[PDB]
Amino acid sequence: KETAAAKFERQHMDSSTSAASSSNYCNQMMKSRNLTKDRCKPVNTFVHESLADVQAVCSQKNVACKNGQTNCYQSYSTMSITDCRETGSSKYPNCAYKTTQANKHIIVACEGNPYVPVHFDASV
Repeated sequence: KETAAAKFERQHMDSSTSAASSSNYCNQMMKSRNLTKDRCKPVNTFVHESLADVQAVCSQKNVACKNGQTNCYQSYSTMSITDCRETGSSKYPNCAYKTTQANKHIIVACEGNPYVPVHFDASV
């Protein structure tokens, strides 16, 4: 089955765009990345940086995840990200999202060897 590292990349990386180009970014991305397949994943962040820059956060500022785990890390730098949140009218299978662009630090949980992001915790 899909590794947690692969799933991170599928759910959160978007190195192909510098930012969200239209209000439909999230509708399109949530669907194309298979996040609406079974249910409407309620919230999702996409990171518009290279994979290596994102994987490098696993060696930046250690910080405790929302859930208390100590394998979280805050990027030293701000990063371009897109926040996706379901709209009030979102209804499976017709999942719909509000697209919000921003530049903020990211916090991810890392695991393995190589030690890579495996969960997106927050943007700050």
